[PDB]
Amino acid sequence: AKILEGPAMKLFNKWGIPVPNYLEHDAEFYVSIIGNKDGAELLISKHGGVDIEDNWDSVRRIQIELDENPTIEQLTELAKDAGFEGEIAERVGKICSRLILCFDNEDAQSIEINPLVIRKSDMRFAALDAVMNVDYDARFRHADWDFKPVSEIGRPFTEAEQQIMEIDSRIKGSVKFVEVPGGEIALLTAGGGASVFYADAVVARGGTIANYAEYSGDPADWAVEALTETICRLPNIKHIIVGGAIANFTDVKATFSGIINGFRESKSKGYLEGVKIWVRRGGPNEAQGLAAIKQLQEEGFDIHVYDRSMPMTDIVDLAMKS
Amino acid sequence: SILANKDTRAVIIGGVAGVNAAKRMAQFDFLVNRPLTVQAFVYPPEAGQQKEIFRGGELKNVTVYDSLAPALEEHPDINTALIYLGASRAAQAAKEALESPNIQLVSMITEGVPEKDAKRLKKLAQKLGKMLNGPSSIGIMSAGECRLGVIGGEFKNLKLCNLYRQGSFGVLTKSGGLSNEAMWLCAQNGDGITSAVAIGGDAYPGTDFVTYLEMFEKDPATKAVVMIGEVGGNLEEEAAEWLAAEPRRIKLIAAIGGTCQEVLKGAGSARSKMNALRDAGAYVPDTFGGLSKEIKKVYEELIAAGEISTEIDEAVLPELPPRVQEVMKQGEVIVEPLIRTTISDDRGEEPRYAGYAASELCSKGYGIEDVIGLLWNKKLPTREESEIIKRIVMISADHGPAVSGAFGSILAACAGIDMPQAVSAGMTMIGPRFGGAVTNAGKYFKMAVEDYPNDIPGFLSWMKKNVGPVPGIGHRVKSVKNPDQRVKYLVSYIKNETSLHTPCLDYALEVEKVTTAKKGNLILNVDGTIGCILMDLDFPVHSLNGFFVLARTIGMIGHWIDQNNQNSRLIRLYDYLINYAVKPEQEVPEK
Repeated sequence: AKILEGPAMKLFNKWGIPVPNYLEHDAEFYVSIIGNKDGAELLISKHGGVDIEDNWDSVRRIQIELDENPTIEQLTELAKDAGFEGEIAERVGKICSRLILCFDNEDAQSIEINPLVIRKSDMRFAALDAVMNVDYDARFRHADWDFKPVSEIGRPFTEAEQQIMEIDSRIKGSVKFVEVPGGEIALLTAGGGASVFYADAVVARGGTIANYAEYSGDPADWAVEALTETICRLPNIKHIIVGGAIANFTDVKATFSGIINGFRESKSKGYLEGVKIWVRRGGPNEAQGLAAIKQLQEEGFDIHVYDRSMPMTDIVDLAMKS
Repeated sequence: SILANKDTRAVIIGGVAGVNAAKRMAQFDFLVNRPLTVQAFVYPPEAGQQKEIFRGGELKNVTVYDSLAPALEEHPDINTALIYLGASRAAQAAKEALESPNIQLVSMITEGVPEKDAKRLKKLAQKLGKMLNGPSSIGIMSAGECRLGVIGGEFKNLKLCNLYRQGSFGVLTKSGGLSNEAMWLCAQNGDGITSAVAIGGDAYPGTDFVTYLEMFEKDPATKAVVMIGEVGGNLEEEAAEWLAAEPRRIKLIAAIGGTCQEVLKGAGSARSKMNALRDAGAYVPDTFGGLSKEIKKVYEELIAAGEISTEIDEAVLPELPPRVQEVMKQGEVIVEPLIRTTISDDRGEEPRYAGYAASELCSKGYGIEDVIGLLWNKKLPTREESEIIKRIVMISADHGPAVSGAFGSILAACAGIDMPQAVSAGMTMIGPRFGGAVTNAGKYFKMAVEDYPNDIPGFLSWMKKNVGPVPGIGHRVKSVKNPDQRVKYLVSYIKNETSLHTPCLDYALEVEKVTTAKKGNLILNVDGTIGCILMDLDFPVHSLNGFFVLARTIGMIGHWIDQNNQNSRLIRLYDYLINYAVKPEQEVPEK
């Protein structure tokens, strides 16, 4: 979960990592700590800034084993392997110990400082650019986290996007939505795993996805109703993929009741006109769920519902043909 | 099979989610005809309670423990723990389970477990040489042997995926929903699964793909593994490394989600994983749709190489027993009702009293007296019967606080008891001596009219010898010198405002002339009056005391309200009012 430069420096400040007031410097360094299965890896380089892009063999890295944090001594001898010498090596080693304390104690996934600048005259260090990724699931044990996470690697979270994330943290289930600029095929798929395979299916045959959307962990009807509406609103809509694998515990009779109402409310607003809905689903109460979604052809929609016998992502082929 | 087998015995650490998993495991336990996998629950909020879990049609009571230590003390049998607690408690519960010498496998379903916590639990499991599955794992499913979790869905799905017997395919997924799809694909295009493991979708799963592939390689039943991965991290590249390293017995079929290389270097990209696996010798389809074709390829290949036998599913499978109501609707079972009611039906939008809708009676101008007739006689009363019921109820509503019923309510009102309970204590006083002689007055005066028409001394002699005092005759304060205007009013109303012929009342009024000649207080009282009037109206004999019980409840509630409004203190009867005619005091003899 990426966090903005503002909150990142508040956390740096808390752990004594030198930050500019929010300056004229002599040199730029590269410092980063990226978490791994065994703890985290600390990356140091004397060639920071724009200059790191080419000087990758100049980087010295030590693996910090989980809860086995190195001594100020070990870090300062790593600093010396990076090309540092004397006080530069000393204060840099100290910064790293404060960076490890921040990483370990702030449930961080990664911290990247480029440039970490030095004003040699008074040995004033400053973290100029701070790229922090924390594990926001751990928010429950960080009362000082007066911030929300931003988009990992993507544009800022839109109007309908923010609304899906808001209603997500109200129920015990899960509802996710990402807007893809343009695209014909609007996915309304169950489970993260199946959603990704449906998107891959569209891209693979040449198609263009209107969005990314998932609903899992037996979400209450309205949450699925709210996700359905959002997906129907989408530009250039002509195909809706109401997919999913065979659910283990999600009541398909219950979720489909939400989807049916999210479809009725959208077509009444003048959205689902000439839009072919493709349903393929399995799981608890699939018989009732699939029968009730079939019924939307009696009054309204151009719906084509299938059971488990229809391979999962093969509704994408049928949609993209006719 | 690889982790769960017929020797797996579980403890479920969690609440309602844990109980739903246990119910699903019991359905599998029934299908494969094995004893219950869940041995105990650990949930401090419900500690000491027992959970009703059906193994088919048989109810099993599973005990809830405060902590793991007493659970394992009572069930040393347990070797597996399933964590169904929320993120804030799951990692601690998983630590406790891993540190228990009995527990060999810990699986977590929990979502939102901090990466720092999952990393710590993985290292602990490694030190102790134990298996940790998850977090965010739906379960482990071993066909024909064991189900840990909700993995496999509804009972109909267990049958469709042939989960009642071992196949030849292993299943490894990150995604929960996709382990159920892969199980179906193995049943549909192969001979089914051996074991299906959902490793979890978290950044740091407890056990990676290679750890499981090594186990599958050692399982003689597993001939191929269907691995369903996704973009992110490197669990799939290590699997390709494992496969390339040595000539392996098991075939690997792999599908990697995340070929969305259009939306915002990529070391863990879907295409790189597919290439790494494809190069290592794995069966990698271009889309998820091609996965069914790869399974059919491997299956047809293993039968050809004589590793699989084409032995058709000639097994008689158990079916889940339906609920008693379902079987009843179909008339396939006889259920003798516990009770029969003939007076009201609540099953519609509103109650029907003797066939009439309650609100329809209100709208058409009927009253309380009309509802009394419907519920007690199953007939809408006449305007005349109605007018008599109304007066009986109003006249008998209250007779001050000195009477047993009212006094009982006052006593309980002052003892700080709630109204329904206070009034019930007062109503218990209604009987042969106070207000409850209505029925017997009716019976005996009807019998007098029939057996002693012109013989009141005969009736009275018979009553003295056979029942004792005449029900409906006598009063503690009312007498010939102090008349009861309540009875004079009712009698005067029946005689002067109706043209009714009341033989019981007429007889009762004649015996009153004879009894009051013996003792002035032997007057016909309200019980006798109401009893006689109602017998003459031909109301069912059983209903007769109903009029006093209902009328006097108005008074008894009145007294309760009054005592409460006054904030009366507890009553303790004054000493000077008690005659302590007790035994002389004596020392207790030694035993």
